Amino acid sequence: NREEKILNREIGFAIGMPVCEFDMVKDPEVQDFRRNILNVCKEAVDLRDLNSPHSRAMYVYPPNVESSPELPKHIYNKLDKGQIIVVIWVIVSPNNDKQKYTLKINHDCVPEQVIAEAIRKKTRSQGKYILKVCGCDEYFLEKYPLSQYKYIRSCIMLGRMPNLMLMAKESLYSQLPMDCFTMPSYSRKSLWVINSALRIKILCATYVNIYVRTGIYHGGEPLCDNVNTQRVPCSNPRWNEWLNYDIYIPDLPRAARLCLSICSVKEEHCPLAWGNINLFDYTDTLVSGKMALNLWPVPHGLEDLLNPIGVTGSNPNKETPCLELEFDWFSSVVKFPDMSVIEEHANWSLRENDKEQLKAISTRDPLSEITEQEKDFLWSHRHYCVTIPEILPKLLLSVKWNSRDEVAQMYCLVKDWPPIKPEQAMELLDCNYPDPMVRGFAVRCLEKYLTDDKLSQYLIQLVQVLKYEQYLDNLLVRFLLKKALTNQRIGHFFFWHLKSEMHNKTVSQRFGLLLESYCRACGMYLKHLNRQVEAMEKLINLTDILKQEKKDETQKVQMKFLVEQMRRPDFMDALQGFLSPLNPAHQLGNLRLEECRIMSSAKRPLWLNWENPDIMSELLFQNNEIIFKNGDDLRQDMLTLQIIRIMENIWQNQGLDLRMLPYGCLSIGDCVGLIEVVRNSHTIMQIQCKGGLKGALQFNSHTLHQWLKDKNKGEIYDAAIDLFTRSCAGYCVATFILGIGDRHNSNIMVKDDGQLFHIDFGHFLDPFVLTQDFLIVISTKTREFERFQEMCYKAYLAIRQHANLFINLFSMMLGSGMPELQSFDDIAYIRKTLALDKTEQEALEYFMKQMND
Ligand SMILES: */C=C\C(=O)N1CCC(COCC(=O)N2CCN(c3nc(-c4cnc(N)nc4C(F)F)nc(N4CCOC[C@@H]4C)n3)CC2)CC1
Repeated sequence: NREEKILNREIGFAIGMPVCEFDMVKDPEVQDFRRNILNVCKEAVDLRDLNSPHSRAMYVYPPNVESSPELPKHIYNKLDKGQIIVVIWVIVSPNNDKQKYTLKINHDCVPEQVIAEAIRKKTRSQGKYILKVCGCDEYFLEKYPLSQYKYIRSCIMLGRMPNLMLMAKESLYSQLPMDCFTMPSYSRKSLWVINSALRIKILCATYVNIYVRTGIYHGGEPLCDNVNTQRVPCSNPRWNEWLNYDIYIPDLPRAARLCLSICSVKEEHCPLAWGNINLFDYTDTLVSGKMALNLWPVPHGLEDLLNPIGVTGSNPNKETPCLELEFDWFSSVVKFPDMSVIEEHANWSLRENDKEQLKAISTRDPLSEITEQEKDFLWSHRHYCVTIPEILPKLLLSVKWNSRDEVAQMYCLVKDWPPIKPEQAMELLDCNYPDPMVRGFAVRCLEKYLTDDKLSQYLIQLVQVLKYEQYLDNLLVRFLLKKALTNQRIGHFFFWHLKSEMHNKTVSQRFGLLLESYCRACGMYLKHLNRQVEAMEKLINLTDILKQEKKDETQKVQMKFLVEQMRRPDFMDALQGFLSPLNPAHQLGNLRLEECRIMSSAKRPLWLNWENPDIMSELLFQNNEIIFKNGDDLRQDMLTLQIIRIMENIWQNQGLDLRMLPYGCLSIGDCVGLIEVVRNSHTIMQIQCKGGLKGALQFNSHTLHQWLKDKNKGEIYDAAIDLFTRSCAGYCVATFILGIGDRHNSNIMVKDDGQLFHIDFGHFLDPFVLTQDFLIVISTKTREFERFQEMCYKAYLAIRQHANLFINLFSMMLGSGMPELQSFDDIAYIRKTLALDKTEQEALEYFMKQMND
């Protein structure tokens, strides 16, 4: 059992905690999860080794492609009569002489056709090759049309010219390890005949330093009124009381939970410690007998005396308030009925104006409240609503989940409900819908209609909604794990989104078990991941030192210390030669210390610089730069940049070229993160200072246009201006809709070619002062500003048509501890700025008026 021991050491390093901690967990659900998830592991491995080397090579090097092969009109127009010019590179002699061959080929050609044409053009002086992107580990291994590869479409939009390298397939396959996933060593009754009322005994409490407030909930809604116990003095926290609720035992839905908290009185009621318990365990058994639940500290800004959206389970730290409980015990062990009994009990238990009304209801947004009249209206028309599937969320919200009969009937309706878009299926995965059948339906919709591109695009939200799962073992987690173990690009960010939260002890168990399974089945990539981990490790340590020991020293003294520590051999091995967690296709070779530096003030961010060891680094970027910041929460930045990329995608696929810049930003831990470095970019303040009339002068705004004209002389000029306008327009709309924090001359940046973008998104959801610089680069009363206002109006409209998607994305992110996103009241800001309750012309006038100010 030696290979097993080495693998366990490596998984422990990668996860942070040792694997033997899991073994000591005497929880049946934990060991059952650990064993049962290996089925998904094995499915994924078998799919990897399914087709000899190619299957593995595409697991490790998946195609980075757009979901649709179709080209937007403006993207196709940029082609030369529908064709693209491409440079294919070949390394010939052992001296690595690079020889280039330029081709003009149809944009929809397959990599095989490109290789054929390249060899034809080369010999004018079989299928044993593959195409690599020059300068990074990205391959074109699949028979997609060239233009559908994200890199190629990017080259077509940016006017750059694609530079690919031809590579013998055997050279790549020889670099693929013979992955051996080894099986771990830890693998080898009534049915609500109880026609009664649910009652629970609160026994006593320990580690208390008042009354107990309890309730029965289904997600966020309460199935009956809350029940306060007898106010007892905190000296003797002993109640031994029986609480009876207005709920019949068989009326409890599958996902019924008990939410309790301990409260104090001054008059002034204050929560002290909260807790939540699954009324049914993972085996469908209705809990009975005694139960000790260790409670959790209250989160900041808690409205009520109960935390029902909080995670379920006993606090791992057992030296906390421990509440003792007793659940009724009946004839035998009680279990939730089988779907067959459900169908039996369901089978046992219309005007055109009304149809148009149902359609209009379905059209509304998620946050739009539905009236009780509308709820009963949707319910009385629950069979017609199967013709308009998207209305399913709202319909679900109209169910009385405290009634066995209605729950069974909705179950039947779901067993045959038509599939809906993934965008709309995700909404059914947030905290509003805990019912396992609805969640299964949403996961099935994702599994059938979600390409890996879109899966990557929404991976952060999917990982988040994981936390809303009632049990370790569920369909959503199995789906994500299988996609992660069959596509390494997805598995990279899967692993990192999970690890970045391992510090959160409310999700440590779930995410730790998940990471254990993943790392066990992920293959050789584990080693690579481990390297990344260690690197971050070192960085954190270093930065920690800088923020305490050498906290109050001068820039040059801190710089001397950083160059000293950075030069320690244990440190240099750790931070040289590994993959960029921001993008694993990017190798990071040796550190260029002469180029690393501490970034102005802040939490003392590190600006690091690596050589790019790619054989042809020069044709992409010879130096990669990243900002490691050990100070502030980056989750707000991640969500903002994801939304910006989604908005740019909408505008492109709709026909308005507003080039945004959603640069990379990855949260890797508790307030530790990485940020991409956009080359050839400067803040507006840097522009005004470099252009400062001189030493002892003001810094007027009129100089930005001069700086751009100096950096873009000749025919370039107009181009640059255009770029600047469009990007600017885009970001304006973006920042107005999301309500981003205070902008200023150092929050905004421009590149040497005119592109403008924003950075550091502190707070969102709680008016863009177009400088004279912006308006004069665009030129007040000019055709340029007319086109500018038209762009902005069109972009506002375009983003208003997808309001549901952004509202759902935020709703799903609510689960995260993100401060700027604690309640639906913060999200409502988007419903406000996009004028959802108003009409289209009304919202257009609203935006025009907001933009006049
Ligand atoms: C005229 C003399 C004078 O007074 N000077 C002081 C002002 C100049 C420097 O002013 C600020 C500045 O240039 N930089 C600080 C900001 N920085 C930056 N930050 C970030 C970023 C994003 N998010 C978060 N959470 N933190 C941070 C970071 F500040 F730590 N990102 C970037 N990136 C974004 C991607 O593209 C590149 C860019 C570097 N940059 C830039 C430097 C000097 C003269």
